[PDB]
Amino acid sequence: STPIQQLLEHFLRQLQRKDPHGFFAFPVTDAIAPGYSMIIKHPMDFGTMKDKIVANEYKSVTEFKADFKLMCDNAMTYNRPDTVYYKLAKKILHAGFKMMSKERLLALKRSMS
Ligand SMILES: COc1cc(-c2cn(C)c(=O)c3cnccc23)cc(OC)c1CN(C)C
Repeated sequence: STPIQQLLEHFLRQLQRKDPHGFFAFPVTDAIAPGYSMIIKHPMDFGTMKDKIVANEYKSVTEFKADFKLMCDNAMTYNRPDTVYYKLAKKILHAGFKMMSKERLLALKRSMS
């Protein structure tokens, strides 16, 4: 494993703890959510992100954050605001942006000196 992979696995593990039922663990299928693919053109889930870390597909934390935000935005676009999925996506989004804030990344960058 590489330092970036170890860092991204840490961030991913903390985010996945916020989803105990595994609603974001794997892709949303049309069988699980009628007409999902008709609406969501760029799907994302934690499993796809985990596979990207394992394959060394992330060149930056910014790219990892963008995939995470896409996952949450898709749930908030597809599901209405009073649903379990919309609420959980909003919760996960705020938790990830707190964990990977510019302040926290700058402190990590300074510690690499
Ligand atoms: C990855 O699997 C699942 C996804 C969803 C699921 C997720 N997201 C993000 C959605 O937007 C969504 C929207 N509508 C309907 C369903 C979902 C639900 C599941 O069942 C209740 C499973 C099934 N597993 C927990 C075993």
